[PDB]
Amino acid sequence: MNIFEMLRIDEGLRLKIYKDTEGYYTIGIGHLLTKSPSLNAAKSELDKAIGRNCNGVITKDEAEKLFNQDVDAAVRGILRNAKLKPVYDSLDAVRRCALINMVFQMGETGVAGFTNSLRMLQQKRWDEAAVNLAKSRWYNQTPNRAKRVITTFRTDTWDAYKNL
Repeated sequence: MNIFEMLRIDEGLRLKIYKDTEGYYTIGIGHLLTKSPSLNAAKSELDKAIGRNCNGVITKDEAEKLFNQDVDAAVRGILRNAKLKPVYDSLDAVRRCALINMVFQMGETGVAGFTNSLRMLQQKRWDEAAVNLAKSRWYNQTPNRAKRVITTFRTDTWDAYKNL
């Protein structure tokens, strides 16, 4: 399994504008369009993003294009972030995927706020970090996904996605 397969299990694929678990306007593979309540503002962002008049609908192709860009941006942002970089560098491949997954869902900023857990991942205290990560809004709001990610950090294997 790789980062793209992992995220695609967690995010799913929708070719029509839809609402986040959060109520936000999204499309494709977890590509957030706007936090604004107007379907019109979301439509506008979409067309801006794709470079065409979409009318709220995209092709598989366009979805995957946005996905490649979003993954690329997540990694780069990790790399540019003074708090994320050292953690990422300290981790092995599988675990790096788990961090990337968090960044994709919650943004650089969001994850950089998990100070204590980051410290614990850096120290390679897997069990301790899994307990701390669970004490969050994140886990309470999207428990099945948080659990898969947390398992990955804990175990260093892809078994949580084995099932899925």
